[PDB]
Amino acid sequence: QDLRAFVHDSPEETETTQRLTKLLTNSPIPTEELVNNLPLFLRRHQMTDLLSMDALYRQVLDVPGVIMEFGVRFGRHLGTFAALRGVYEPYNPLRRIVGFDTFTPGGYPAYLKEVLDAHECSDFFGHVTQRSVLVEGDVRETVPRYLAENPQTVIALAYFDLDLYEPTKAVLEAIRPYLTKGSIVAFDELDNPKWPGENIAMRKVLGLDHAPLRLLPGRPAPAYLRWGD
Amino acid sequence: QDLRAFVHDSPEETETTQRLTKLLTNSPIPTEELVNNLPLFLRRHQMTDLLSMDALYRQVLDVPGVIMEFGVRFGRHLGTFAALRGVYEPYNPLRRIVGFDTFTPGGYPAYLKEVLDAHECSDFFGHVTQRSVLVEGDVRETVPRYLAENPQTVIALAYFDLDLYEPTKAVLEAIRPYLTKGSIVAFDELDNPKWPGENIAMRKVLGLDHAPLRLLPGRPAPAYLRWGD
Amino acid sequence: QDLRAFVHDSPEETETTQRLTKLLTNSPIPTEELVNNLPLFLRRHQMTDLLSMDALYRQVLDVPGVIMEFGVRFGRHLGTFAALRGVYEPYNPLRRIVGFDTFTVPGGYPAYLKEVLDAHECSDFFGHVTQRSVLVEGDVRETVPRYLAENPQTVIALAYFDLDLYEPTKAVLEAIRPYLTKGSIVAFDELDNPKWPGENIAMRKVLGLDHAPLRLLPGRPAPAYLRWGD
Amino acid sequence: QDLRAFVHDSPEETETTQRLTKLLTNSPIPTEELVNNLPLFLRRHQMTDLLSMDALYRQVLDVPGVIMEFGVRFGRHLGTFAALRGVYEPYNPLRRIVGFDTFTVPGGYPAYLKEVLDAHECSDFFGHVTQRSVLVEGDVRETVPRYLAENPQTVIALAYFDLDLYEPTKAVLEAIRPYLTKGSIVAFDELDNPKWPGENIAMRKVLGLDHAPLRLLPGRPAPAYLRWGD
Amino acid sequence: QDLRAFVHDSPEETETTQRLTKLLTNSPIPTEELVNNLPLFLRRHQMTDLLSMDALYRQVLDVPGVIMEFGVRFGRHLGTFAALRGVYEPYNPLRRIVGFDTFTQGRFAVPGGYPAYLKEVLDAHECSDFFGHVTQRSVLVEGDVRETVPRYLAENPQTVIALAYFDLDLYEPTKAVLEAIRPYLTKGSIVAFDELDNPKWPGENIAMRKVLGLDHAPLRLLPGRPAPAYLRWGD
Amino acid sequence: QDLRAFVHDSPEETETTQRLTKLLTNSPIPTEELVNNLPLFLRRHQMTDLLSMDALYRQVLDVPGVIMEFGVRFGRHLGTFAALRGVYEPYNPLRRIVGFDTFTVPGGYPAYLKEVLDAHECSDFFGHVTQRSVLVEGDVRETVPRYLAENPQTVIALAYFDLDLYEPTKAVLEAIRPYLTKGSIVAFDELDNPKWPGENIAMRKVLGLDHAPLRLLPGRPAPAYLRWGD
Amino acid sequence: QDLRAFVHDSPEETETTQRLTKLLTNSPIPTEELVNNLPLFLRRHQMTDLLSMDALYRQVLDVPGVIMEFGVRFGRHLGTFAALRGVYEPYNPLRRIVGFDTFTVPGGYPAYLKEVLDAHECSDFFGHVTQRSVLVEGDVRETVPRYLAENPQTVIALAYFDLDLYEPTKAVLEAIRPYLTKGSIVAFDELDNPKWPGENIAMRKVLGLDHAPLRLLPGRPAPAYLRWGD
Repeated sequence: QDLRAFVHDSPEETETTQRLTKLLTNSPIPTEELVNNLPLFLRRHQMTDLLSMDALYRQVLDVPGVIMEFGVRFGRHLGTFAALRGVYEPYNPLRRIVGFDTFTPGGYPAYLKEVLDAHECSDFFGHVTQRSVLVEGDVRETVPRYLAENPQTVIALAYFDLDLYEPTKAVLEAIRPYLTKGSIVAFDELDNPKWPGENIAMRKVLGLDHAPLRLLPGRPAPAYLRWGD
Repeated sequence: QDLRAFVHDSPEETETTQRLTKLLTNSPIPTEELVNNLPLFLRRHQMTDLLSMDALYRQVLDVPGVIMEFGVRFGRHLGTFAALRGVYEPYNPLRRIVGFDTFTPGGYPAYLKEVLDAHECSDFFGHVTQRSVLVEGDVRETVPRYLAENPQTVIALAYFDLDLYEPTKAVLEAIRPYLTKGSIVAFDELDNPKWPGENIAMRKVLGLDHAPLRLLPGRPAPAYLRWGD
Repeated sequence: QDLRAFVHDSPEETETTQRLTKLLTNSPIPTEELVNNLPLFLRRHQMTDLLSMDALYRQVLDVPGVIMEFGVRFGRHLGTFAALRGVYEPYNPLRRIVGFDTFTVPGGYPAYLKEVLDAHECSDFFGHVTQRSVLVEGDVRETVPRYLAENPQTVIALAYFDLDLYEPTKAVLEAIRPYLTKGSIVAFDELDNPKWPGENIAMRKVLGLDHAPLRLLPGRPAPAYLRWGD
Repeated sequence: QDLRAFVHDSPEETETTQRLTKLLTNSPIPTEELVNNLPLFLRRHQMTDLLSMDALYRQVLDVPGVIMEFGVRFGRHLGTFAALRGVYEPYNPLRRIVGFDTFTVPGGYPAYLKEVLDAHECSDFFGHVTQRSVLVEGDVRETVPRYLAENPQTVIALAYFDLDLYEPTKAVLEAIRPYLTKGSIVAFDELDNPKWPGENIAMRKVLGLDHAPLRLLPGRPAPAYLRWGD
Repeated sequence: QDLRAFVHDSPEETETTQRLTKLLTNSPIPTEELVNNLPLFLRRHQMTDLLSMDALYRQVLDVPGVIMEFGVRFGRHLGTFAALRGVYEPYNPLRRIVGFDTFTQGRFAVPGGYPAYLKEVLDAHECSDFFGHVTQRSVLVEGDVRETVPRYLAENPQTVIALAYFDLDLYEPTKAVLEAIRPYLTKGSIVAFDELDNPKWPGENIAMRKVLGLDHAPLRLLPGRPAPAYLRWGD
Repeated sequence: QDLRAFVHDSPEETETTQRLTKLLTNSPIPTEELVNNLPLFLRRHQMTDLLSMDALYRQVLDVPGVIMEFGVRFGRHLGTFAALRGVYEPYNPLRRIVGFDTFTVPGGYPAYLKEVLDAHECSDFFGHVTQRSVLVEGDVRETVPRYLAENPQTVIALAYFDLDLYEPTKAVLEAIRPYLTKGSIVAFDELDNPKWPGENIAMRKVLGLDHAPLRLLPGRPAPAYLRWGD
Repeated sequence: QDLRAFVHDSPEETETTQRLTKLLTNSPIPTEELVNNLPLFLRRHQMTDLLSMDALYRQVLDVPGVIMEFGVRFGRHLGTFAALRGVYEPYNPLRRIVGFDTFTVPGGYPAYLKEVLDAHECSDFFGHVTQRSVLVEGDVRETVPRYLAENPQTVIALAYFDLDLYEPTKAVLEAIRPYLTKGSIVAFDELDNPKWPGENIAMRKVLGLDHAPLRLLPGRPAPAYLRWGD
């Protein structure tokens, strides 16, 4: 197997990343102004991800329910969604953001919860708790349990970043009764040769023509569908 | 004069900013992954600014010419534009980004140029130089000089953050022959009680009904117009 | 359980509400002019409810039939619908407004609410036609089927659910279904609210959440509403 | 039963109607010019009905077939359709207008109504083609199936139901179905009216209220109409 | 059989083709500049084919997956797709281009056969792609599609097919490939045919009617052009 | 001056160009089939120019008149226009293509280019009409006014500027203006290019950059084009 | 001068025309059915002209006034307009068709052409109103101003120019201008044709080519037409 046939960073993309890291860590900007200048260090590749999450969020502003991410890494998308919920939905305390991951750095979920709490403390409904929830464990156990604990659930946006067949299949099967027509289901690596399990699960549970799978033009991921279309 | 009648941060907005600063500077994320997770620390207020710059940029993707910012602070908008030019215009080496400021930390323009060079080194046209330019000095001298040196100039997007009457007036007068119908002219504080000089200049040079001034809904700034409309 | 995870008023929202109450009841406006100035006392949160009911009504102006609310509280929505019917439908005497509740509020509250609705109706263009507002007291599991049996002409243009609980919500969904047309609106006051999961459980039991497209009016957590047949 | 809960004329609507009757029948307008000034005497309520029939007709200008009215009263809609066919379709001799009624009106009323329709048709571009207006006298349960058997070329573009009762509405809905296309309009004069529930009972029996989207013309309680196949 | 009832070149079309060939190979343009002036030699008929492929590509820019061509001739469409992928998708390394064919100077046989030359062509486009460091973004598969297409899909379970272009002529291969690709299409994928309604090659139509039916989805032309005939899956 | 601030080819773009040149000229494709496979050798950068010329042409299909190019290099755009005219306009013998250049390329290059254009034209539906392609050799400051004086029927649908310099660009803009209609396209190959500022200086002198809306095809630095009168 | 640079028929177009002439004049179709089968003999080129006139007429169906043709040849367009007026406007007796020509055609040709137009009009819905088709014989420089003086009610909805020459085109453009409204169509048969530059010279003299947007119907070299006021 030729590893070069998998997506990987060019030398220039690596150079850009390393330079921006160094300029962030050794910045003459006053430390208390760094979080007012983060776009200085946000290169094309990561800007694109932010714009894509914005695009998905904007498609469910007229859909009830919660946002769920299955596979969260360090929380990039969860921070994005917390900020965007401020931009678009000051008066919606029911738009819960739920992140599922095994999380295996230690004690990282506690840090990430501190980050999400910091966004939430200036929300208009910051007095309502449990608007951001991190669920630690294997999704084959935690997603059914979360849903059993939350029979009020409607899912407006479901973001899949699980990579593997068995967990992707189990979660697709579990979330289906909580979707409405217009709910968005999005995949981080549906058609990526490195991680074929997501496609295999999609074909097993639903079929690739169950609904129209779409790209945001110019961007290889995410692939996303509108339920019922 | 009651200073509370000017826009200022709420205690919660300050708390969010301070918390996110601390979580950025004391982060368990591996240092070389911070620039892959900047949305964790990008609160609503600053996300909104990014989305607004994206919106303005998207309105000039079918307009020739350069992007100019008059008054640049630490360069937040210049970094944003450098990344967005990657997202939208890999094959446009003529979309120069020009920032004008007195810049008065010392040697800061050199740092900011290092930042912009770091984005540019993975651009498709990264071999073409002078696609990002910082012009140091008073805009009443530097903007006419830049234009005299660049008679090829068309201005697609002009962003005003000068605050004061005399420099805003001088730059509006200087850039006018380089605009086309469809060029965007945007103001950071047109209708803000703290900085009335921008409005006074706009009314002197053009008139507030010269073209339709618009907001992005929900956002008090920028105010922007499409030339010729 | 943490009660802070349920929606509740901020201290600032409570303060606004208490202040506006005091200014309404201690007003230098002449008594006979208060009802010409009620927006002085209509705060954001309640203004939003009004605009939402107007948006739902405007979606059924080309749909025949009646408006039903299942769970009416003090009658806020029924008064809204009575005024909007005047705004949009002076010539439609068949747009009946039917409110169902146990009314368990002061005793004799239904008679007061009926007097309020009659006061709107006496200046309607069709104010001489009776029974254009109906309050039905009792358990919706009996009263909604009984109302429909008594009214076989029924078509339902707008059905608004504020019943909270599984059994009543399930029984009413099942009963109203033969009286909906494609384009009828079915709306829910607390479909996705952790405090009252029975509404969702009943919707998933009877129809399923993807039976039709559930929507929000952007920026507002409720109502959630669907257009039948879409 | 409270008869004021059925739609009925206000005193003012009665006054307008009686005054306009007097002014029509005692007019200083020369006799031969009265039929050039009928809008003087066409009040809101009746103008609304005319505008509604025009709206329904305009929706079937690109649909083949005939117009049928089941229950015709004195013929108001048939005259309306005869004139509108002149406005919109001078070159379409296949747009037959067929009215079905028992005519149980003065005696010999159908012959009068036929004289009226012939008077419109004698200035039609295709006035030399006969049987473009047909009055079919009898119980629709017998006459509509017989008409369709005699006319196997039939396509129905617009079907207007004003039969009031369950058994005839059901029988005619069942008989006309094979002659509709997608886009044909089916319209009801009293689908949701408390006075005449049989029309609704029949619609629910034969098709279901959500078989197709039932619509109003906004602001008007009737007709309720659907586009076949939507 | 009257062979004039099959589509063939007019004398004037032949004349144009022969003249432009002469002017291409005997040109005062410096040889190193010819690839900057190819439109001088690209006549209407061939320009039309290029515009048609651009129209099909533009319809799948918001559809995930790969581009496949079944029956590739000298590779005209594969080169077009490689250039167009540059135009529209610099940042999409997952848009693989896969050409299937049996592949069965001027006088010396090419070592490795025509596929070795055509791979050289596609490599030449890819070395200036923004994602030119990711390999296997263009793939040629030699052999009988009845075997090679199922094998390729078995080997590539991540596949989604955004654009499937059929130029196989015959019933049995067209039927087999239609059957194999179906689980990999989404609603909005484009399936296109080079000779669906062509008297010379009825097997393509026979296979379409057998597997799907001509009214499975709406078959369309680009107006004014007899081919391709194409459908949007699920419409 | 830093020559790196002017647009120039990356090493990878040079490599692609050289490789495709070698594969074109050492091809196992039969000689008489090369012109059926030129897209094998048409790289991104040149494909983009073709799609841009097609987009401009498609915007003048409902505009009368001719196509003019001022500065033609080896004739790339003229060949493109000749093929596109076949694609879109088999029945329009009045869509003349006029190329103006000094032709200072090998000597006798205009005769070769004319032979190329004639080869396209001999299979056009109107190939029997002559002078549908015209090459005008000389200084545009004399030749464009002379062409227009000789051709008072002229309407200009598309004017494409690739003259680089101030004086020729200014003279041609001034000359063509009476032959444009609202909707004519005026396009520039290097309006905002630091290497050739005279084009911009001339546009600002004659018309001004806001005389009409200058546009890009998104993602492409050139051409910049305006629709006259907008 | 190279006469092959003017538009002219190909050998194949001549062959089609001559063959269809023979088949029209030696047809086994019964004589009285020939005028029911004329499309058998209506080739592409002439069909295109008919479709163009239909397109221009359809653009003025919501514009008051008359149709004028300046230069009428044997009357092809006048017959086309007479038929299209039947298709689209049975109830508009004010849509006069006026043809201006010197008729310098066989002798007495205008009387023949009038018989043809009367033959269309005798089956028009308003066939009893005379002077709905008018042929005005003479030099347009005299006849058009005289016609307008005799007809101060004139509004011009569509003006079709086929005069070829500068002086008559200029004079008629100047005379008709006060009778156009915004939306009136002005159309030219040879505005950009090298054979007849005088039409363009006149347009540039009186109005300028950018006075309004000149358009083609795509794929057709003529007519070129503008919507007044755009």
